[PDB]
Amino acid sequence: QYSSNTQQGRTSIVHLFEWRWVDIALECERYLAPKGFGGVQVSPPNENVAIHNPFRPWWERYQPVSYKLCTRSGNEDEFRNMVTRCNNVGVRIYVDAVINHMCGNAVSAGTSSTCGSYFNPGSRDFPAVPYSGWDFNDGKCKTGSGDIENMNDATQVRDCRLSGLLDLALGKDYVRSKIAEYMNHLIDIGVAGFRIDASKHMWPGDIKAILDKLHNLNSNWFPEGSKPFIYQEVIDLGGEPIKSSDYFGNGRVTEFKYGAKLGTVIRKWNGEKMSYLKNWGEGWGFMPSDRALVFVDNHDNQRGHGAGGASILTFWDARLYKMAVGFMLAHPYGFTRVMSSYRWPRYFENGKDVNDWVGPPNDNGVTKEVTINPDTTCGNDWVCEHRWRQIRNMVNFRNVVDGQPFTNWYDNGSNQVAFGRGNRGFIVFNNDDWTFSLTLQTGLPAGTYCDVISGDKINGNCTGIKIYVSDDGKAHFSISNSAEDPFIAIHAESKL
Ligand SMILES: [Ca+2]
Ligand SMILES: [Cl-]
Repeated sequence: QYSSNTQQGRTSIVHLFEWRWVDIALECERYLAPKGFGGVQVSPPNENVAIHNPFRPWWERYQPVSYKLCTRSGNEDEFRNMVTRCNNVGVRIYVDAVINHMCGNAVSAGTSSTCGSYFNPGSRDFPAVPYSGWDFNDGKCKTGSGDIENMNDATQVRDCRLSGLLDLALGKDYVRSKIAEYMNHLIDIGVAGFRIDASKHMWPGDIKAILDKLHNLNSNWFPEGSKPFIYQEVIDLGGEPIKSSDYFGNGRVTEFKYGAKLGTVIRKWNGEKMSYLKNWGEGWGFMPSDRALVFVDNHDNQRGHGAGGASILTFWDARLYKMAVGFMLAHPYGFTRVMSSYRWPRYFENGKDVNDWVGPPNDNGVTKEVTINPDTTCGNDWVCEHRWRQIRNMVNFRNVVDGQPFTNWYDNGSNQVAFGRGNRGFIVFNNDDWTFSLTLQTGLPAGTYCDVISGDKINGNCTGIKIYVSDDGKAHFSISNSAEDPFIAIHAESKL
């Protein structure tokens, strides 16, 4: 469950948040494959409640109605078409598995659902599965409300309703079997793994019992005996009874400490600075590198949901965001996930975004296609961070330097730092309020290299900055503190 099942030479996943299946399919062929992306995390592909107050929020997709593959992203044929076309160009699909719960206990009964399936939350009736009152934790939960009230009590965190979400009885073989049925449907279609939603709210042993029922990966695209990549959403910032390590038996775990700390560092908050990043990883109290799923932001915290945090960097803070993403993709710690977002009309009232609910760009509820502008950015309010040159090129940097040791570290004791990845890549950051001008040991073979942050290599030359590495491995770097992108990155494939 620990292996990503990506192609050799591809090393990141991109979250194409709320994208339609037909658009992801095209994106795999036209962009993700030729740019060396490892795979795509998709939004939950199972049928959910259609919530009209507020108007079709992104979070409706975290309220299941059935396991029919029928959502605003598309239907089953569209989903299957996407997985096939992506696998055929060597780009994997990872499904956001919403398996802790069905929908909110106060949602009205009826057919207000993405495939029109009937459901009755009040009577715990989900006939499209089917689930009944017998399949929920109502009798197991010990709280007065029936909801989670106290996260210091690990039992209620697992057995009670997360914010009123009907809590599936995952201790029951029947429930485990219906969930495995859904996950096996997806595996056989050709998915490579799963982001396990709300993993903290499930017993590690119940997750184990479900994973025991899972097939090996589709044997047309994957070597015999391949296991689904599992990464579990567990928010563990310390000081709680439940720990990320409790989930290591099932797969990788999201390291939410990563983005929280990196955001603080890059913002230069809390007395933190880039020179402190020399021992980034377990040295900062993080989980083992071989278990961490890392990211700067995710779909929750980029809008103040989840554990939120003021320090989180997002596309809204584009300059600092590119630096944080660049550092993450250059550094060997963890398995990397790049966020890809949509714009929404952010509006702050008494500290919070009152539009943090807004779903994807839509025409009266119908998700808008991703249009591609002539400059390769996206239209229709899709942000497409993964298409930003500075991020896309760092995704390839990580591929090129895969397996190479963290080496040749430099810092000025403040916010001017640099490091190499063996003899394959070198990166330089200036986050101080003065110019960084210095000759540094790069560890690289002598030659002329395109800076992949300011430009591209296009057979024979560079469209941005050129760096000249002398016979002894040294090169001069000049970065103004006023630079739009105050970092430079070079690697073996950017050499002329
Ligand atoms: Ca639960
Ligand atoms: Cl996540």
